[PDB]
Amino acid sequence: DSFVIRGDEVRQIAPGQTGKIADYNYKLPDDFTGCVIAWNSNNLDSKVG
Amino acid sequence: STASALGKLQNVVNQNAQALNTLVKQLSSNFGAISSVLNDILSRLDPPE
Repeated sequence: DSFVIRGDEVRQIAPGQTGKIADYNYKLPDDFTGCVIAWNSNNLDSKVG
Repeated sequence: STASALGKLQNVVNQNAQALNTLVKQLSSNFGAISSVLNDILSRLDPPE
């Protein structure tokens, strides 16, 4: 699964987490198995305007 | 007139009653948790802990 999120809120991507996206946008199961990989895309996903 | 002659049967009854009493008493201990009542535990804090 892939998406784009603010840099600060990457903490919310973990099982048993509470927050804005963790409750209203994307939820992980408590016994989730797997991996999460996040990397900055300011130079490509951000515009001067 | 004289009592305390039927010591054995009274002893058996007392032992049974005491065992049951302490068994039902042991339900009011924390055991290192923060509350002895389960409903408050459920309704007070977040499921993972």
